[PDB]
Amino acid sequence: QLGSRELMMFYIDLKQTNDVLLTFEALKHLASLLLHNKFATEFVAHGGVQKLLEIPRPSMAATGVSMCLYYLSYNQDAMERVCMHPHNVLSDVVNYTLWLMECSHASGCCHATMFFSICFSFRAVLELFDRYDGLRRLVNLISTLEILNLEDQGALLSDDEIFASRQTGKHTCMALRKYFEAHLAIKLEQVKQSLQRTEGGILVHPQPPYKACSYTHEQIVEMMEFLIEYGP
Amino acid sequence: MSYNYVVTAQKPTAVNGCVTGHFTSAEDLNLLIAKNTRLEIYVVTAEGLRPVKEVGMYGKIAVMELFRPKGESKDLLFILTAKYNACILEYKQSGESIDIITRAHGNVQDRIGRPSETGIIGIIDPECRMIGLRLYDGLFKVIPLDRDNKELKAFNIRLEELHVIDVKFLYGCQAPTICFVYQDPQGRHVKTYEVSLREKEFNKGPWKQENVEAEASMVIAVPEPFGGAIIIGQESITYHNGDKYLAIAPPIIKQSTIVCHNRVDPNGSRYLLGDMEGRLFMLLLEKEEQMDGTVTLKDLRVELLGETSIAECLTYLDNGVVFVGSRLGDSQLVKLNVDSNEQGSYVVAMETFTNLGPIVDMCVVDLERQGQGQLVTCSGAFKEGSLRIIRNGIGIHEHASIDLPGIKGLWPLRSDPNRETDDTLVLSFVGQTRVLMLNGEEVEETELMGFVDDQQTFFCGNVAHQQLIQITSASVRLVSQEPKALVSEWKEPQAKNISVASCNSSQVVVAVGRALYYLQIHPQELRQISHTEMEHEVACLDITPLGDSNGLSPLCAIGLWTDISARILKLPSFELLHKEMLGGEIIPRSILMTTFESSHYLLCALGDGALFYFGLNIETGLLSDRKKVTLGTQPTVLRTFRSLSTTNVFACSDRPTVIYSSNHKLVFSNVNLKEVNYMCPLNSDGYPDSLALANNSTLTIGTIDEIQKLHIRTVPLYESPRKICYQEVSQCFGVLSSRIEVQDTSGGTTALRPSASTQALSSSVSSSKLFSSSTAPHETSFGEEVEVHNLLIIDQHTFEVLHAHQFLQNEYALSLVSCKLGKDPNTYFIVGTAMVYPEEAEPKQGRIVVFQYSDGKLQTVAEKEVKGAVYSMVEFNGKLLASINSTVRLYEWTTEKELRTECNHYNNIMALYLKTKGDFILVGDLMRSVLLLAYKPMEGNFEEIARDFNPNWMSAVEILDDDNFLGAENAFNLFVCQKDSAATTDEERQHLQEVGLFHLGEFVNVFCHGSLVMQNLPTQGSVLFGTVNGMIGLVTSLSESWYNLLLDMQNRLNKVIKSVGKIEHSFWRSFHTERKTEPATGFIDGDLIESFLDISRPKMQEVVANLQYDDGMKREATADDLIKVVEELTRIH
Repeated sequence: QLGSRELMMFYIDLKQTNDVLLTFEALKHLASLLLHNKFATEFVAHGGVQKLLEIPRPSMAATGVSMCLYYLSYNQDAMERVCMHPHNVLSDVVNYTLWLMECSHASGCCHATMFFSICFSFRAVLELFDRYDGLRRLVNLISTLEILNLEDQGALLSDDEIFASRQTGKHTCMALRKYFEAHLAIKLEQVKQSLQRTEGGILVHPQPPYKACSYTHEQIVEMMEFLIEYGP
Repeated sequence: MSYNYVVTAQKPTAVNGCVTGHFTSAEDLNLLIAKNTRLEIYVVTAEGLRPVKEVGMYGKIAVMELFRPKGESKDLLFILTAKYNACILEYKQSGESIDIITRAHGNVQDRIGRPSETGIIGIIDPECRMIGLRLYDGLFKVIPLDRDNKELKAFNIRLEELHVIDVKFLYGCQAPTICFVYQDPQGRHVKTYEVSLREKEFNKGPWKQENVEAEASMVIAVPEPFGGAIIIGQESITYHNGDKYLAIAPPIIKQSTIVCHNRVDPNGSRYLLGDMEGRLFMLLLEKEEQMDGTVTLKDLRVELLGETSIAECLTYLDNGVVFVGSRLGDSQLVKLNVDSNEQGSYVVAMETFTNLGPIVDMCVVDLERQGQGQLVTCSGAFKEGSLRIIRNGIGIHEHASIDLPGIKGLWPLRSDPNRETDDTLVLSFVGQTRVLMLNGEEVEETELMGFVDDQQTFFCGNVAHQQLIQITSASVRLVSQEPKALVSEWKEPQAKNISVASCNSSQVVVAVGRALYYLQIHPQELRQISHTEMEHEVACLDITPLGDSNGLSPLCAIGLWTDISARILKLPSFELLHKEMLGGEIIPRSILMTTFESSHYLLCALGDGALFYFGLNIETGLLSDRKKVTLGTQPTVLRTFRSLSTTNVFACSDRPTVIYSSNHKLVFSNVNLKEVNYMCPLNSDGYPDSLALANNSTLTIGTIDEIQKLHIRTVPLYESPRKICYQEVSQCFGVLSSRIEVQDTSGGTTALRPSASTQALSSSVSSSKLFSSSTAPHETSFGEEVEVHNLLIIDQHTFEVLHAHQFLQNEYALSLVSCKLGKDPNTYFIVGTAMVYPEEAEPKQGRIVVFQYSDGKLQTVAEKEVKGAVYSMVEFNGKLLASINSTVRLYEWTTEKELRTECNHYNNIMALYLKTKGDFILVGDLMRSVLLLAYKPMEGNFEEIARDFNPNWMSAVEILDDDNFLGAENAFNLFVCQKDSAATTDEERQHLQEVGLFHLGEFVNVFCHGSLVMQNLPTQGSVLFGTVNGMIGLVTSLSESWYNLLLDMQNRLNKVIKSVGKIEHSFWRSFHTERKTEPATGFIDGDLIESFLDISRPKMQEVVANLQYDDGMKREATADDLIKVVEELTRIH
């Protein structure tokens, strides 16, 4: 009623000489409102994401941007609206989120890894992922880890570089899970249509952004591993 | 509190059990059809059926059977209700007094016990010594039939065997014995016993039968010559008599389960057998006279006899006439031949009986923009699926349109003596006169006679001596074979103008001032016989053809100006039979003299809308009391005529009714005409023996069909209809349906009969296979009756199936709404579907597909795959509300022809129902109750306002008035919940309160709004409901003063009318689940109060005690005003 959408539109930096500190203490307010889809839809509808994708990259306020992008994709399908735009919008999203996972602020990996765990459903996300370095950036995160470096595991022993580092390896295994749970259904489409060819299939494919990761490891992600044994 | 009012619109039609015998008299076969609560008593005649007395009882008649105990020439009847209230009846007749007398009664229920799985079974012993009952799953109640039971005594002899399938008494073997079909834990068999009444204990049984067929379903005991038992199973027929045995498994009885049977011949020589597909069989028995006295069985034959409706009754009457009673639709009476037809069937179709069947959906809809609505009910089942259209009144719709407003009368003119051929008419204005011809629906004007082409006429009949009567200015004359000169112009010796004349086929009655003339019609001679004078000037005259088809009427009609005249004369001689003068400025359009098949009545059409009830004996001159009936504000006309036959009677009034019959009762029923002034007996070339109707409007040559309140029209579809919606912009219905198909080996499937699904004008098929990744449709072995559903779109007026749309394989359709969503100006169809599979729990697949019907072509616009079955849909404020496996999911139609989920709700067991009004949402759960759910649009989500906690298994819900919520239950009950008011805390406002309980002993499927009567712009609102026995009733909201008015009348009426069975009405209507027996409150059972109209005044005076009457003010109750209250209720229905 009182325009809290429009006021929180104002308080993020728009070619402005503010502090970093107020904006970062405002983005946390912005993220808590973004849990409601009714707020979150009209935030995308007035184009708040392109506003949010203007932050300079070395920034303490980048952590709040890393929070908001994860809360944007969390429950609401506002990201369904993020697909069709002036073309470089997701090309700003993928170029942003792959950096702030890579530069590895101490909780910057705690959200950008959880971001792709949900956003791998959208096939346009995955297409841009391989267009950049992708697993060369992602597997290198595991091969950096010091709990895994047996030659260096007996050097640092404090609980800050262990409780977070045994959490950093946790989320990246779920990111690799939700990666290959998606490509299992991508290449199954390129087998059930390339090998069958109307023998038990319908050739209708206008390439929509559709959530088709099959979402069930108990039944059907298990089942896709069996049906691929009629493969090439 | 909430106060409501429940009546019965349509009496329940689906039948349950049919018994023949000799219930009425000693030597007269009859039929006793019980349907839900009614007990119809027909009689078997040479032409068909003939009703005797219909009796409504307080309970569902579950088990009935006739029996003749030793000592009575006539027989007796035992009836056990659903609330275990047993009774023994006896017909007793004395002149016109026809009464049913209960001989013994008494409730027979145990305190503890699981009821049943095979339902209630009751068997009468053949020697008429005891009455057995299977009631409580581990007992065998025995009622010792004797005169000792002034109330019924009972035993409970323990069945050691638990799960008993069927049970009969075997025939004459010197001791009353019992057969079973018992399901062992390992196998199943047939054991016997022997009841000792003097010792309350089973003695030793004579048969063993250690292993019978694994789906044995019934026992058919064969009678006294060659006694034994036949055990019909799923795939085979056996026989046992202790030692011998036969067995057949004929290839005819393979595809359907035998469910009914009867004994055709009295020595058990033949047996009919029906099934669940429509087939009648005949189990012949070959009687083998083996020795000098030995009668034994030799052979077992099964002969196919043809297809009927799906039977649940089966009674052979006489002369090869079999009655087929159908729960599932169209109970019919059939005839068995001797030779065969072209199809080998012996079953001859005879007159049927309309059944509204299991109503599964309704919609109240108007198709003539009137104040009266029509009701389209999805009736029937598997092959008896049919839409049925229900209207009040009388449907004169095949009518010719003639532009003659305000005409006074049209009278025939003929020249063909022995036929009705070439009948010309008379146009008679006031000041003008012409001659009319009839080209069927069209008319022509000419000049034919030359007598009355100058001056007006009033009455010109058809003389039985092949002549006619002309009344022109002051004289009458006979008519030759269309002359131009007079036969005999008998002038008047007064030289005065005729005020009102009249004529007949043998007599002329002319009133000139007060002088009243008489003419004796001789052949070409008008002889003067008699004459009389009235004390005032005569208002009008009426002549009715009372008897002998000659026109002779021994009574007369006298009406005087500015004075109500009840003067009765002997019209040929004018002898005074009765002299009564009421008084007042109201003038009667004098008298209609028509006998309603039992007594001659006088029907006075009073002026400015009034009606009196007068009853006259034609030979003495005694009149009964009067009664005021409201008609309107204008003078009315009461006539009778011949539509096609049976001497119909019509009321020409501002509220035009047909007086003659209403299910053989003097109750008015309207017509589909706004205002009727006169009628005219024409001879239309496109309407045989019809009549035209003169008004302040057009002239309608119409006839009248079979006169009843609820005229029902059948549109058969030969597949089970699921739901019904309606398009207002487009002129088309929408029917979801269900077709049974078996699976072919080479091809996909095949149907079993050419239903109205395939036979359409265009068809289509579901595409875009979005359930292709699932390997759940495994290959089946045989074609074991899968179901295929489609969307029937049916024409508005012709009711031809315009288009059908087959869905995916194994895809049911469970919900149908047709509304508008968003600002898109189209009006769509929305079909909520689900993907079913057997050998499976609740389904988690399905989709919601939005259809449109632009220009005779159904189009699939959008689709939305949703994980879960879509049970019920409603439109909600421009948004589509859904109900998807205990989740209430609100949608929003985007511009890009898709849907976006707005919110969800999860506190549901299985959200099966949705009803909305404004911004509130009513949800009917599977086990719990009524649930009230808010919608806050500023919050963007839902909100739990309140919830009832008491676990009632829902059947149907409906919001009444945004405070009170009505629900139905599997325990055949109704209740109203109420959003609470004294919200002193948050706990006392999240708890709905049950305000009112009632046992409507019938399973409610549907609720809908909308009345069936005319909107004349009492009670408030109107809710009709649809059930599984064809019982439509009306539920409406009262005012708090009239609640205490009527509820005090019920407790007075519960001491006057002795109900058949001696059942307390408080005991039957009590809310009865498996665990609660709270007495009924809140509702008014209107069908008991409507029975106050039938009670005589020496007993109605005892109804009117020292009671109250509210016409803020206070008055003692009186007779004539309490009966006015009921008629204000009876006009609702």
